[PDB]
Amino acid sequence: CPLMVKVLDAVRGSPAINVAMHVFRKAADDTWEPFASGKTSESGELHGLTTEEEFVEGIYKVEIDTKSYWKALGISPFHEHAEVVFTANDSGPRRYTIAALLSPYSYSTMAVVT
Amino acid sequence: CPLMVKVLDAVRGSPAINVAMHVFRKAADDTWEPFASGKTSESGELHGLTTEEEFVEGIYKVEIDTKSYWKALGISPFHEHAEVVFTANDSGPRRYTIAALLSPYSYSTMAVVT
Amino acid sequence: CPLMVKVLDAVRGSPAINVAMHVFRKAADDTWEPFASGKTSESGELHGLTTEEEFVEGIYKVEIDTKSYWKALGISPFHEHAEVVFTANDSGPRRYTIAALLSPYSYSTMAVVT
Amino acid sequence: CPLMVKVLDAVRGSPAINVAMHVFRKAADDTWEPFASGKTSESGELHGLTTEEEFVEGIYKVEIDTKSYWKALGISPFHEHAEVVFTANDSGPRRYTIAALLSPYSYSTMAVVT
Repeated sequence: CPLMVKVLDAVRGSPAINVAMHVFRKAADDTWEPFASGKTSESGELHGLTTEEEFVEGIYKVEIDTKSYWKALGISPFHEHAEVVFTANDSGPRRYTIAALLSPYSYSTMAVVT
Repeated sequence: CPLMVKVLDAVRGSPAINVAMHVFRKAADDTWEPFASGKTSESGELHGLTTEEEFVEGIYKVEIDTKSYWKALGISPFHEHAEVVFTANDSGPRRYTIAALLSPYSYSTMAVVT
Repeated sequence: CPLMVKVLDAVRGSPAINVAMHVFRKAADDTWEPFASGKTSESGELHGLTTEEEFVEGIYKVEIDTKSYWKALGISPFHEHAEVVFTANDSGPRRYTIAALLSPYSYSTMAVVT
Repeated sequence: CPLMVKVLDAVRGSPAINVAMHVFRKAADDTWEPFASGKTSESGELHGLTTEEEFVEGIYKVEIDTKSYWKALGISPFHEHAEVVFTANDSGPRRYTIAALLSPYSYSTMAVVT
């Protein structure tokens, strides 16, 4: 699994469940093309977005819909979404774990590359 | 000054100086329109981006060029840039401070609204 | 002002006001000695803790009472308090800003040394 | 496994390997008693610190020796260590994951409680 996302809720001390995820890849024309999407599981994780074969060199954007997550909890948050944009596999295939820690007015994102 | 930005370097324990920034407004069209830009000062800050008359309700994107900043220091960073996307509402508070804390493989961003 | 503290609330997007703080110095003995204390201001800040003459090289601990702060808001927090332990060296820079970003189940702390 | 620690390096985008960990429990006399210790694995994790039976109600402190970690990489960091102090199991047994994200002048800590 070359691309995995983990999302945590810092208000509740728990995984962030059912958070929607959309991944885009920058295309030849320099526009964002849809690449994969999904929802986090009860452990706050999303896997199975892609395969090594399809996950070629390129610039990827992971958009996490944090706004809907907080609104469903009764909270009106600051950000519309959290975005993570990065170049992948430009020196050969790698495995990427993207983690996000959410609070209503702040978020942190971390990448582990192996 | 309704919108201020502050950027800190968690590797050297200092303000992040000379970091380029671009601010966009979501165009009725849903296209991003250039709105303001600048480079952070010796104190890691950028203000005077807009005025209260021009800063109307809407969706705004703040794009911080973190990749050029790490490259200047000789460090290979993970992210292409850091983006902060938010709604400005006249309803709530009037002053927005966007802060960003940078590491090569992680960033944290926080909003103070007062 | 060689030592300043700043505390922010990531849940409400505001300074953390009236938060108690205690500063300790490691005693030749390795016992913590009271050194200074105060409550954060309406801007989430605490300064005037010490003077340059009294702030000599040593190991210092800053203890922030985050549990009382969340309890005041009606939120059950995870941590008993947040602690920041560091060496002050005259060698390097002279001014220390300790910042803390609080959530009920997470905190982040950063030092700017200038 | 009721108590697990995960440590990540935000400079290198990797688990933090071989980081020393000490856990203490506050004793009747209100002093810190040694409870368990260990080093993180190649995945940046530490498990097997304790059992449900031994992990009774109480106030625990997890001390992570971040200073030795950064010094071994050639970096002189700000903090002496990272400390996480919390009450555990006061409403029945729970499972605790303590995560820490490290940079030389900043760290973040998060708890997931299940």
